[PDB]
Amino acid sequence: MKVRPSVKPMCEHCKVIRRKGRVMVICPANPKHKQRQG
Amino acid sequence: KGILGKKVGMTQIFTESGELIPVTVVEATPNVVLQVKTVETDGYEAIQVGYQDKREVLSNKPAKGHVAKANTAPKRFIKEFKNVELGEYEVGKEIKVDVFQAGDVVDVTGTTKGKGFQGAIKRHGQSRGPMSHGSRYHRRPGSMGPVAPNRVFKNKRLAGRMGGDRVTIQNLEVVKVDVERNVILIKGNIPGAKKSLITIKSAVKA
Amino acid sequence: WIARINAAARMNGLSYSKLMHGLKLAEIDINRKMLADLAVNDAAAFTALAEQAKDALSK
Amino acid sequence: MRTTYMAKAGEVERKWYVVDATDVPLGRLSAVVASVLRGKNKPTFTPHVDTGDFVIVINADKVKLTGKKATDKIYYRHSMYPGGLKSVTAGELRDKNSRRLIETSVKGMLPKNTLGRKQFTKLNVYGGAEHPHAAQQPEVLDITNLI
Amino acid sequence: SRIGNKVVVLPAGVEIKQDGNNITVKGPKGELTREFSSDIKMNIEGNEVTFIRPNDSKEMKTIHGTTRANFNNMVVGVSEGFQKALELIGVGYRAQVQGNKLTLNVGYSHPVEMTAPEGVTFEVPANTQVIVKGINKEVVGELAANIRGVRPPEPYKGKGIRYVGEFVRRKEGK
RNA sequence: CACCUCGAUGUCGGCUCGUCGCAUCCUGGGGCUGUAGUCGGUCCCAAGGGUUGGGCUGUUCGCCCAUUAAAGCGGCACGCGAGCUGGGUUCAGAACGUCGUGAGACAGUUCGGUCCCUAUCCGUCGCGGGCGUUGGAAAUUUGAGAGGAGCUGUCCUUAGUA
RNA sequence: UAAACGCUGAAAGCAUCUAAGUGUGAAGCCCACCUCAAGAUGAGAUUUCCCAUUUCUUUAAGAAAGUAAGACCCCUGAGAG
Ligand SMILES: [K+]
Ligand SMILES: [K+]
Ligand SMILES: [K+]
Ligand SMILES: [K+]
Ligand SMILES: [K+]
Ligand SMILES: [K+]
Ligand SMILES: [K+]
Ligand SMILES: [K+]
Ligand SMILES: [K+]
Ligand SMILES: [K+]
Ligand SMILES: [Mg+2]
Ligand SMILES: [Mg+2]
Ligand SMILES: [Mg+2]
Ligand SMILES: [Mg+2]
Ligand SMILES: [Mg+2]
Ligand SMILES: [Mg+2]
Ligand SMILES: [Mg+2]
Ligand SMILES: [Mg+2]
Ligand SMILES: [Mg+2]
Ligand SMILES: [Mg+2]
Ligand SMILES: [Mg+2]
Ligand SMILES: [Mg+2]
Ligand SMILES: [Zn+2]
Repeated sequence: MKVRPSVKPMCEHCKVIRRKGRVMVICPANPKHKQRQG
Repeated sequence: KGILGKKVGMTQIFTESGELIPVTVVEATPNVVLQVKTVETDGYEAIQVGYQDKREVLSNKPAKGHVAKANTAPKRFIKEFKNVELGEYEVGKEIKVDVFQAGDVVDVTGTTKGKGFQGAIKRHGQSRGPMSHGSRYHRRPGSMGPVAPNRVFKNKRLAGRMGGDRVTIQNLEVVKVDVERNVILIKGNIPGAKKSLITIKSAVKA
Repeated sequence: WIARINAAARMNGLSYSKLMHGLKLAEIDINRKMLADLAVNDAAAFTALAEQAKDALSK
Repeated sequence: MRTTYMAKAGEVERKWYVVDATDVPLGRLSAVVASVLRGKNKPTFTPHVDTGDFVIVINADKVKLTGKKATDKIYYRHSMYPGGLKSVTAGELRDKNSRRLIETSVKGMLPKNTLGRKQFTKLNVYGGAEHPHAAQQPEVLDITNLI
Repeated sequence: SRIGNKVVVLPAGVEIKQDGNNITVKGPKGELTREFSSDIKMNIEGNEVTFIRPNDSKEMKTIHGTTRANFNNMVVGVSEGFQKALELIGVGYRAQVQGNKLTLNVGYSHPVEMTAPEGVTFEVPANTQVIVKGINKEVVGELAANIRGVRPPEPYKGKGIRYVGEFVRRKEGK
């Protein structure tokens, strides 16, 4: 999990979502792309 | 399980295998259940237990009336035991040391010996100041706090009356039980001066 | 006086502000001291005043 | 002329009301309750004399907390010992000790003086719909339009 | 393209009992009951059921879809139930069931014993293949997830408990 | 910068006593890994507790020795001198280098050099008396609330197994 | 409960830990353990004891004077100070 202010998709598989009011990026392909805004 | 007794003193016992262990001798003349408290009448469950029969001239009409239900002489000590099975106790019932068996694990409650007015060094185990090198600070309680609050924070520990506190020692071992002499030998040492009241209960942690 | 008048007006189905606006519309000049006195002592008189105030508001 | 009426202690009759808190926002219930306890609803209101009526709040457990107040509104209290701060959420207070929830809300709204504390004593809060004060013959006080 | 609008049929002999809330579904597999929201309207035919929302608001769209999905899950569970298939992989990993107790040996110093609720059952066709079978999809998934979490798969060698067929990325550890 | 203090707000370091913040040193939970395992790296949650004994120097700092799970970083008048010390820095003596024609001085060193106060109030730690608690008494009690405690190593086994 | 991981699930036919619904999850928070604690003026509860006296004022929750149950003064002391 990368916790950073700027969360953006890193590859075509990355999907941007919001959980509990927080922006998050989830990638089924590369777990390195998992990001949370914080 | 629980009982009330008096701290007779300390000695030592040789266990099987010849190990030598210090024991506290606590006498408990059979206690008597003086009153049974219930949710219906008092809102909580407990049994009131009296111990150490008292001379009549030392008792009061209200106290004599209170113990009349149990049909016994006035008792010097009275205490409530909780976490017991009320169904097994009834007013006038006796409790003897045999309630415990050797090797039982118990909690022992007493009132610690009083030391009177004591300084911070003894009372709270604080460090002295240097005794030489020009020091004029030997047995004093340290700084009272920082400047900013313009006050002293609560719990800044200082000199005062030491001892006389209710202390419970946990997980003591019932080394032996002598029903004939109404004695319980408990491994270790327990709070309180000789002839003071002692409360034995089945260890809650167990 | 304003607080007491407000309580009385609420009991008569009105707020203090609406009562005073209605009284001004109806040309009533009775001041707050007299109004508070009526509310505490002459409830019927205060109710009559409130009725005229409400009628003026309706008109 | 100096004729303004001033109420006296004990001459004013204090009635008893029952207020149902079911699905009423905590603050709005408290505001109306505080006015009643102070006596702002009666023309005989006298600031330096207690003249308000008694309040019995029922169904305190069902008081309403809008928004996320159930978990985000925090009640703090300091024991006055260093680092002696304690907190409890409004939702937890409602579940476990709703009387405390309503009482704290109404204490905040009554005056902070001898008269205010005396008036606070006239409040009685009960989670649930039944109260032990039938002997006082309290009467229902609808607040649907008052909130 | 809308789950909430999409109709739900009633196969075999599944039956539905209505109420202000707490819609119940009964059939060969068992019974279920869910407290559906009071905003979505449910129309019932002899074999077809439809759900309607008051408007096209964000909230009504969301709840409409979810309620239809939940109701459909109740129907399908009562009809055929649900099953999660787990394939535990390891040199000496195995499982065995005594009634509603599933005991797992997955390399830990102690065996892991799990208990099913009444609405779910454990098959254990083989000592390495487990199947959680139940009527409630949520419970079925929850139990299967718990079993998998007992020892979730690892990438380097693939050991661990997996959902049968789930992709497990593997790192070429040296 | 010069807004309080020059009809005085005592200055470094140490000692005694701590308390708080978390931007976490250890311990706890977790994600990613260029994570095989043992170790780790990075980031996220976490302030409950713990977080050393010396050599040198007035020292803080720092280096070194030897340990530890760890040897955290900061604030509180760089916390704490009506609580202590007074080694350093600012008095009067003396001397060296240096500057000055000089008295003297530091762009520097060196040896020696007075640390007062009976606690009124609040605050803090203990202990009493009065009255209240709605008849007067003797005991036993519930717990609103509050404080305390909260750390951790190594070895054996599981297993020389994964 | 935190971070984190979910299950079911639409908005958004898919996907999705979240919106509704449901769960795991820390030496941390609330309990659990120890102690203080009804001046908790919101002054709580239980058991036991005493008994409705006398005199005068006044309808007074009046006043004073003997007492009961009980407590204390005083005296011998310590396990207390
Ligand atoms: K100055
Ligand atoms: K890590
Ligand atoms: K900490
Ligand atoms: K040194
Ligand atoms: K030195
Ligand atoms: K500090
Ligand atoms: K000094
Ligand atoms: K000072
Ligand atoms: K003062
Ligand atoms: K009391
Ligand atoms: Mg970037
Ligand atoms: Mg020392
Ligand atoms: Mg202040
Ligand atoms: Mg200027
Ligand atoms: Mg001055
Ligand atoms: Mg942090
Ligand atoms: Mg030496
Ligand atoms: Mg300082
Ligand atoms: Mg000072
Ligand atoms: Mg010269
Ligand atoms: Mg210089
Ligand atoms: Mg000398
Ligand atoms: Zn990606």
